[PDB]
Amino acid sequence: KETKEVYEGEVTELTPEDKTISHVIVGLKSAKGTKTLRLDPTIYESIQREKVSIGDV
Amino acid sequence: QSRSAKAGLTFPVGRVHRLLRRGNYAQRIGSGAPVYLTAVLEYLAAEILELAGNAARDNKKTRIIPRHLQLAIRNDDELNKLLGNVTIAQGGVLPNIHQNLLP
Amino acid sequence: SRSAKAGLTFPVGRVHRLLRRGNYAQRIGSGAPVYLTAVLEYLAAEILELAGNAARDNKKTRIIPRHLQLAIRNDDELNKLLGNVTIAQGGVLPNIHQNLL
Amino acid sequence: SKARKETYSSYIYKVLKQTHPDTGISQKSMSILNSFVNDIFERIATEASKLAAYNKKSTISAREIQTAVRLILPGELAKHAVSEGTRAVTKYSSST
Amino acid sequence: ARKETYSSYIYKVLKQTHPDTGISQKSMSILNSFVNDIFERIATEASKLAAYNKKSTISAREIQTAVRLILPGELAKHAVSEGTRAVTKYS
Amino acid sequence: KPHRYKPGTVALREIRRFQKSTELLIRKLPFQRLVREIAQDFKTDLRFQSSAIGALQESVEAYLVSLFEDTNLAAIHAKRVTIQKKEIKLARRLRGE
Amino acid sequence: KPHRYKPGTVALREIRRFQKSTELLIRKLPFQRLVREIAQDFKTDLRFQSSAIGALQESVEAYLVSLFEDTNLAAIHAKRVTIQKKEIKLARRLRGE
Amino acid sequence: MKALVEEIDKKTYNPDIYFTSLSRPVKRINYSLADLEARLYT
Amino acid sequence: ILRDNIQGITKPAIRRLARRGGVKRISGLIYEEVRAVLKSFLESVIRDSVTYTEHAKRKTVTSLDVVYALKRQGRTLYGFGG
Amino acid sequence: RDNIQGITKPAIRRLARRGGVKRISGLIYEEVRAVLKSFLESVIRDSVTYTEHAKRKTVTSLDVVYALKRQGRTLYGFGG
Amino acid sequence: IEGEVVEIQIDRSITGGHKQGKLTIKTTDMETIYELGNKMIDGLTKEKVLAGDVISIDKASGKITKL
Repeated sequence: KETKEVYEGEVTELTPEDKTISHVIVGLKSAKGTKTLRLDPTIYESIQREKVSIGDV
Repeated sequence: QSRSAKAGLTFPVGRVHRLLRRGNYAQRIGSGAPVYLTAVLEYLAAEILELAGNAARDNKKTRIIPRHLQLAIRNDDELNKLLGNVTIAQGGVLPNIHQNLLP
Repeated sequence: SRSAKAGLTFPVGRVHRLLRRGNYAQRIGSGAPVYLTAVLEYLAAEILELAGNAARDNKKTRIIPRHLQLAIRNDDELNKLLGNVTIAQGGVLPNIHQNLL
Repeated sequence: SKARKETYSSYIYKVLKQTHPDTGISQKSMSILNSFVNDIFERIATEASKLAAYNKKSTISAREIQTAVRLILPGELAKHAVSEGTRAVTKYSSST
Repeated sequence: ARKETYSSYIYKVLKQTHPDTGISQKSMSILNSFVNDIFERIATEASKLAAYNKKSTISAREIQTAVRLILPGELAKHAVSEGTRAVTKYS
Repeated sequence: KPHRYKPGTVALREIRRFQKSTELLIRKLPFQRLVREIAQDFKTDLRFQSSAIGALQESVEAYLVSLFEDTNLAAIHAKRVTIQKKEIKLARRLRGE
Repeated sequence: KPHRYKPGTVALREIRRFQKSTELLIRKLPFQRLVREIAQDFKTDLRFQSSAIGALQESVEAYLVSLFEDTNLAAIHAKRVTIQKKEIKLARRLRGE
Repeated sequence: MKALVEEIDKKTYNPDIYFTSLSRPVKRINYSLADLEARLYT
Repeated sequence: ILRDNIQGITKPAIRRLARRGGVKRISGLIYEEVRAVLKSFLESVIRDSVTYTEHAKRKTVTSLDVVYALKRQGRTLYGFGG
Repeated sequence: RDNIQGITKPAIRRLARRGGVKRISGLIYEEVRAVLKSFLESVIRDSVTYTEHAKRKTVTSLDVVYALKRQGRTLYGFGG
Repeated sequence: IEGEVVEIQIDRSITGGHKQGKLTIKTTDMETIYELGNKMIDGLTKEKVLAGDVISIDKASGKITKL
């Protein structure tokens, strides 16, 4: 048995923190709340490979 | 008959005296303290009630609204000095406006 | 006295006598004067320690009321406890507004 | 359910009637007056107790109440209350 | 004439904590005023709360909650702890 | 041509309306849940009735209107109308806190 | 060449001197004369003790210095160094008068 | 192990500064007026 | 009920409160300062309130308890619990 | 007679320097004098009230310290 | 070195200093402050560390171990 943490919502901004791949600050926004998260550069590469933009859930 | 009637005092001298006796104030109480206390409370209550009734009647009312009480104590500078920290229930605030904001 | 065996400096007997003659209640407890004397020990020790520390910091064996006033002032606990209390000939704290320089 | 409570309803009502037999009273204002008279009473009473405590006098008399009123009530109401109470004391003692 | 003070009491308290510095006469008056001021403050507060529970007896718990309420949290808790320890040792 | 009042005109009439009225300006349920949650941390298992809440409400808004009034006085002393942070800071400092 | 200090520089050093001093700034004779004048226009043929005068002047200088930092804070709020009448009036009004 | 996603508050967080923190407990106060005025005036 | 309740006071409530206080122009930072001071006042009152309640051996805090908690601070609220 | 003016202006500047203020306006001195007059009148009212209550022709230290304590300034030290 | 950590402060580069960092590790017997010379600052910022937890620091290897 294990517990998992799940984040979802509408994207408001993509701000890279930039030798090395910098982290990215994401503006995940749901209908009942809003918060900003810092992502691992591997996750940054993965999300940029999804070709997402502002306003994409 | 009670001493209040023969002294023409509305407030109870006996009740004030017994409150003083069990009010842990002094083991020895003279007979002048209760009558003096009843007289001063009667005067203060009469003045307050008259002012409150004036504040009620100037507002087209025959009953003393607590707001009327608030105005009644507030216009008098002396009553304001007497109670500079009390909060009166359902009183609101004086209709004071500043002259600087007026266009 | 009972204070000596209880580790008390101020006497419980005088406190109990004052409470009896203080016109508070016809019934006075037994452990209440002991508790009150203990708490008075507490605050007296705190204030004396603070005054002594203030005197030592000024390199003076004498304890000027300025030392005691500072002892009140730097510990905000005492200023909340003693906000309207004025100390005689204690002066004022060295306070200067930054914008005034 | 309830044994008994003390209120100044009677004397307040006769005060209102002898000064204005035309104005009604609201219950909230009535509670406000009750609190006001209670406050004034206990203030004066505790002041008189400590006032007997100043000069180490074990007796509380009308003089103590008089000077307490003069000290806590401002000059106007102080003189008014002490005059009224003193006159009341003289006629009450004259009644005997 | 005879007159009462806490001179020797706080004096040997000071000697207990620091038997190297003294306290002056005006300091004596300051300390005396401080002690009887808090004494009468706690006394009247305790009288008020004891009489307000429709009880005419003041016990250790009454003055205990009095000091708990007047003093801030840290002084309140420390004074309550030391006082209850002293009273339990006494009885 | 829509009819729009110039800014500040309606402010005087809201002030006039509110100064003659003495009703509570805070919604009951948010205040009571605020009181419940702040009493939670001190000690659990609280109990509040219909009374013992309006008293807190009234004391609170009386204190707040007094604070706003002397904040207005301080802002007027600053030769301006709009209130600001330091106004309420020095009002609190001067009033005894 | 003459050695004249810039205006206000002597103010800092006199502030430093006065802050470390706990002595009273009022001479005994004028204060006693004023108190006796209050007695004279207050009650005829009054006597004063050697004591009961230190408390007067002490409470007065405490009140005066307190009101002075209140008015200093009010003045520095006004974005100016010099005090004025509105500063002291506002301080008195906010303190509880 | 390492947390890939961390909650970050924009106005609070700053990569420039990293700060973390945890008889009567009373701090030490210097009562020397000379030291206090030296700190104030320098 | 037990989390994130301080923001229960709303912007129109503060606007009405200031209008009662006589202000016609409201800044953009006043709201959470007045919220913080309101919270401070509430905790200061409620601490003595619960002290009175528990020392009286009562499971509920009543209007009398709070009114005479306010009495000791000079508030001396009139009306309820006179 | 006219002994209120005994408080000289440099004295007022001295208590101002106690409060850490550089410049002082002209009206400040007489306004402070009026505040002085009011404060001493208010204190002496209750002071002499207790004095005549104590049937004494001379004031006492305890009288004035207790009268001020009634107001709530809590003077410490002399007459403690 | 190891023990409970109670204080960690880290600052950005200024002309006065490239990196200033102070941390306080408290043990049962000891509680002192060390000076962080850049590299250990980067190592400590690599993984989130909160005061009050037992950690072990290997000076030679320069790695961080949380106990």
